[PDB]
Amino acid sequence: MKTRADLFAFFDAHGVDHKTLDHPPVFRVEEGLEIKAAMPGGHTKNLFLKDAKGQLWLISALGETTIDLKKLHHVIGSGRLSFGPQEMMLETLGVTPGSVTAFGLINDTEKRVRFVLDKALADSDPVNFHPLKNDATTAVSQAGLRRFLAALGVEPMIVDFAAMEVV
Repeated sequence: MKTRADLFAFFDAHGVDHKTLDHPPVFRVEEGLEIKAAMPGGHTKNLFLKDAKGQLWLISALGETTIDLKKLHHVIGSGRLSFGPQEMMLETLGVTPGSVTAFGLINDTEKRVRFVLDKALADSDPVNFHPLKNDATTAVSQAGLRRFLAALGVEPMIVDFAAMEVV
């Protein structure tokens, strides 16, 4: 529901530094080399999940982190995890499949989505996410990411995915 301009206006009001590279959507490793070279820091995958108890989850991780979904419920204290329905992704994050992003939390006005943050991503600086669509990548400092989450009242559950521990 919120546009990219709404997101950047929210960033500016809350001190979230942002630098955006517009680019064609990336599917091949060949074109990925170019975005990673142009945008230092952590690059991400973002999974919209729904658990067997009905809770919606968003996991943001480094692209190279393996999320063992089938065993993650024992770590985060959820029901067994599945991918969340596309309609709820739109309703709660304002994005479509392929454009999932932690920045979609700006759309979760009723706080339906619990946020899980990869510890290796929490330690990265800067970090990179889609600005609500996969035809751009936006870099924010780690401090900016924390300002963004704090402004939304989102406290991340920080997960070491190698040790499968909340840290």
